Amino acid sequence: LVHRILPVAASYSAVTRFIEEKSSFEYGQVNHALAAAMRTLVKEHLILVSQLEQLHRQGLLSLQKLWFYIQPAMRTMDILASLATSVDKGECLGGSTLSLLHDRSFSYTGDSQAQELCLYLTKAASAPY
Amino acid sequence: LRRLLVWTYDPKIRLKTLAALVDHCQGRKGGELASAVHAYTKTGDPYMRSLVQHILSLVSH
Amino acid sequence: NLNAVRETMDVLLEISRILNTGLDMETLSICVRLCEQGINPEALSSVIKELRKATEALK
Amino acid sequence: SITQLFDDLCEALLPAANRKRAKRSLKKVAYNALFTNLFQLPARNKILMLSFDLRVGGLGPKADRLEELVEELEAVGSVLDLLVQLAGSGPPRDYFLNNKHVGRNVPYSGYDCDDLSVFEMDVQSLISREECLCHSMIQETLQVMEAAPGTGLPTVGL
Repeated sequence: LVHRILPVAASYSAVTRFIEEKSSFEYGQVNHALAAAMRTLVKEHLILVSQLEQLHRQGLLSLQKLWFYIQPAMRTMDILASLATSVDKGECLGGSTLSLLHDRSFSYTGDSQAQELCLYLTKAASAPY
Repeated sequence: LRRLLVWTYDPKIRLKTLAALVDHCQGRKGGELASAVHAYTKTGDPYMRSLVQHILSLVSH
Repeated sequence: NLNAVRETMDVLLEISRILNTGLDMETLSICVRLCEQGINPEALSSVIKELRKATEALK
Repeated sequence: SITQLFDDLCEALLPAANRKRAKRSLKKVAYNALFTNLFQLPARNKILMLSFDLRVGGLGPKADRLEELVEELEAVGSVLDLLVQLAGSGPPRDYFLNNKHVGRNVPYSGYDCDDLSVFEMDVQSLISREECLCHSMIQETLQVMEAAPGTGLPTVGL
């Protein structure tokens, strides 16, 4: 059961390493706004973790409630941990990123959970362009 | 009550279509995954014509 | 006259601020151009408030 | 046209962040309220009537400035006629009053203790405002730190 819950931390590891490094001027002016709308989502991640801890203090958390809670956090954070390790691997500067995010916003058009999320990411990455 | 017999009774009946759907579509792809989902919608029961009518409502789009 | 109607536009701003009207600079320019046609302003006072209500209806 | 300026009124008062169907409905709202009044004293006198309530509530130089500007704007008549109808529904040291240390031949009145006490209230309103900000910054975030998880985020809807 722990290895069902571990994919959340594994899909958190390959998110902050983009935000906390891959945003600077050398990387172009496009890794900026990608780390400027991926940061709000990681803020949301830490919000959720704190709200869980408050219930844990009152004796109101076990593995099963955690297991129910993290299905929103591995159907959404996994989308990010998939996009981030393909934009980062291979030089995606300018239009090549925006083609990869017109390829991975066409990868979800039949799910409808992840499609809005990819549109949100590229609607922030399209702004400097 | 009755050591979770009655409490999981109602899910077992619904699982007896979801397992049928995964067994049935095994080895089918493409536009036959609009045929196989439409075929299971017609049963004669509303309990499984409001469940595969939702799976079908997703495959329509 | 083009000298005078920039200065009167600037003095017109202060009495719209201290009378506590909803207007800022942009809406003041829209309203001064709208009154220039010849519309009665007591009528404009209602459409501006109805826009500001139905704007909040969305959010 | 004049009915086109009413679209620009809808453009300023609603910014963009849908956003192509709301503006036509607001354009309808702009048209539908204009003609109900049309089916069914000077201008500066009302300015004096509104300067009076200012002076009733204290705050002298503001009334002295409001009367100063209409006096030189008469030394555009229809646009101040809109401002008196839009009044009160929008968004809103000195050492020569109770400091007699500066000036040239300062007025002799003995001393002060009855406006110097309302010279601390001039700061007390600021001290009471800048604590209400920190009451409204701790509240908006304790509304996030304490809740059942994910009822302020739509992430449970994903």
